[PDB]
Amino acid sequence: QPSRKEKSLGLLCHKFLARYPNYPNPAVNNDICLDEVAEELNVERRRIYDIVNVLESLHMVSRLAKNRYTWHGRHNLNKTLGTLKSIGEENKYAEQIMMIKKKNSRKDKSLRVMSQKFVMLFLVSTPQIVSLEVAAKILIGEDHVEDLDKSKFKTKIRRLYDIANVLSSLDLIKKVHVTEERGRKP
DNA sequence: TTTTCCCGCCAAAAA
DNA sequence: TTTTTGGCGGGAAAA
Repeated sequence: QPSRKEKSLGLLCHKFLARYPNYPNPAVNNDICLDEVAEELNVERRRIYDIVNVLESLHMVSRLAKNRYTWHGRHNLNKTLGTLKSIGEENKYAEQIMMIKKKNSRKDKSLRVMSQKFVMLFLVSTPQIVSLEVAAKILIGEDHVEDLDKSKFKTKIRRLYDIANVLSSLDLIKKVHVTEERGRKP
């Protein structure tokens, strides 16, 4: 009971990846998030919401209808990271680390897009990370006189933590100290 | 002590 | 309206 890991996002995420094969074929494929809430004794739907939203940021899954997702799988993965490299503003990111090191729709908004730009920034000759990339999220997110500092940035650290441990479950990431980098599949 | 991050209020898109 | 989808921060367990 006392342990906080029993309700950690990476447990139910590991079970979520256990629910479906990484390499399926077009069969009777469907997802019902409330049926996931009922098939086990947990949890509140918001957890499956953020897990599903981060899952579709890499095109691993797709929306079909209300309470109706399709699992798809590992096919696009490499094509998704490569298309993200076509979208990549990598020079702005590496230059942003040079700054921090010393001295469509307006409200899309932040979840899937931040996971996408995270997966984009993961590729570089010298993988560097990660709260500096949170500062990149503040600069891309604001780029205005306010600032509006102190607040906001910590919550981006929180959702970035959720993106971190959710990407720690049978996927392309490591567990190295803090500020981690891995992309197993090129 | 700081870092890690869960729970869930509460409000925007759908129904 | 009620419902489904998720931002958003607090507040505490864990390192």
